[PDB]
Amino acid sequence: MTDDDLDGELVRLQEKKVQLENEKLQKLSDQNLMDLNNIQFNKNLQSLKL
Amino acid sequence: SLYHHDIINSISTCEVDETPLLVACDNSGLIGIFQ
Amino acid sequence: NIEMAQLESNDTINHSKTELSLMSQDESINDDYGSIYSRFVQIKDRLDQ
Amino acid sequence: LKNFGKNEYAVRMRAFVNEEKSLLVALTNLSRVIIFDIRTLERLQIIENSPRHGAVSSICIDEECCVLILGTTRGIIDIWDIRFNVLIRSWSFGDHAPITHVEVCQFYGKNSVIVVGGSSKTFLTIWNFVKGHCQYAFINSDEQPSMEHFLPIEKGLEELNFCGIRSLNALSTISV
Amino acid sequence: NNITFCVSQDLDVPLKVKIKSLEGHKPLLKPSQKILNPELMLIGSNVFPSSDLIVSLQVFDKERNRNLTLPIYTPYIPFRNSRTWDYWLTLPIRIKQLTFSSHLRIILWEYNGSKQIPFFNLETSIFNLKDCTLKRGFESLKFRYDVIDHCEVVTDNKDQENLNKYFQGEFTRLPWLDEITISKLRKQRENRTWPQGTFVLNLEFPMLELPVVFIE
Repeated sequence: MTDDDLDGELVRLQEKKVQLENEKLQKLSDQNLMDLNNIQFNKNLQSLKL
Repeated sequence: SLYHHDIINSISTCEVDETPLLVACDNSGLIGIFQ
Repeated sequence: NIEMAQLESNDTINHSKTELSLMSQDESINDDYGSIYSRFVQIKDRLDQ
Repeated sequence: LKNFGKNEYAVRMRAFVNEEKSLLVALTNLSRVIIFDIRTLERLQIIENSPRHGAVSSICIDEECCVLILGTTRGIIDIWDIRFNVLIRSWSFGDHAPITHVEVCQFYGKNSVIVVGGSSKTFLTIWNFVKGHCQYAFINSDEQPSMEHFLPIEKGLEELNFCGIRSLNALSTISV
Repeated sequence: NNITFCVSQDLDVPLKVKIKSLEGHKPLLKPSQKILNPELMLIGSNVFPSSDLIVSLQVFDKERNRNLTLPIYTPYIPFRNSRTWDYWLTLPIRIKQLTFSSHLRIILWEYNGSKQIPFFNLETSIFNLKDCTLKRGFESLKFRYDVIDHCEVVTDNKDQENLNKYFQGEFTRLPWLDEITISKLRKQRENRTWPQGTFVLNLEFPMLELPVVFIE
């Protein structure tokens, strides 16, 4: 009977671990956007240099 | 170095049906053509 | 338990790597220099104009 | 394009008309591939590049137009088959920097693709898709590059941290 | 193989079905045997037999609740290997003979214990509402004790794999990358679900051509 609660806690742990994935995606989106913006800023800076 | 132009943001190749040529648009909002 | 510790370690690794790799603070220098260069350009170019 | 609901701006757009049928394809603000049917002005399908690749570094269409060729801001090259609606392959090479542009050359055929990006010194890297190697690499330099460095990068993973270049020689335009 | 639309009397011979995969419930030994548990003193009390899942196929007629087709059953390998067969089987009723009104049915008979072997039940439709028999194509199903059926999502993806068999416009490099799509269909094994009182099975019956059906 003691195994059951452990199983349930394992499931809750699975969901809690399943949230961090979407969290991580939402995170990395900002990194990608930062990369693109960095590229644009680089090009713009080159143009300013011209 | 007489020619003065900014970086080229866009370029396109074309044919005039007589002689071929290229067009270009820079980052300064200027366009030019070379045949 | 090793999986829970691996979860905490995963969140820790993700946050630490994300904070260390790009803090976005490095772009502020190039932004300031770019702004100053923009002022110098907007001044000198119009003046020469 | 504001009807997506997330209010995304169109990044790059490439349209094509086959004697069979005509359509268009575009990249979202989140760099998501969306092919809208030119006939019905409606969305046929929606493809999304993995977030591990950063953003979309370019846009190109296959000769049969059943496949999409897209670069990555992470400095990776990704060709995907729209037929089975999946990602065919993911490639990388050189200094592993951002890819300027990607396109399918004429004389090189559909079996080879031309991609500007990757290694710094290399101006344009042309690699044959099936061959998995770069046939012709045009580079600006006074010396020949390294063979081990020019070799195709595969085993590498998403763990790579993005390293670009802020130099004025980076951004450019090309038409072939 | 070629796809084409061919009506009942126009179509010639009898149907056949290849059957392959399933979905492990994980509630018992992987063969769905005995309902394993630490409480097994009760399993001795309940006299729970270890059942090795096998299958049987016969068609419910027309939804007129008559009986037409033949029950048929195959041999036994591990159902703890999840019994992946892709094994073909058939019966003696042609497509010309086949009434557009007709329905498939299946009963999974395991092998359990003394005078004991299990029984599970399912049913489905033969042809399309578009008259194409299962679109002469691959599919996947789900069934409970009663009043349950099949859907298409990942089975819709598998149905697109059947659209590869259904001859959408295709090329030779696309075929090599369809070997790479053998690698992709290999990657499709990642599927996961944990329902109960119901189960899933992967069953492909892709033919060459799209049937059609009518009266004689």
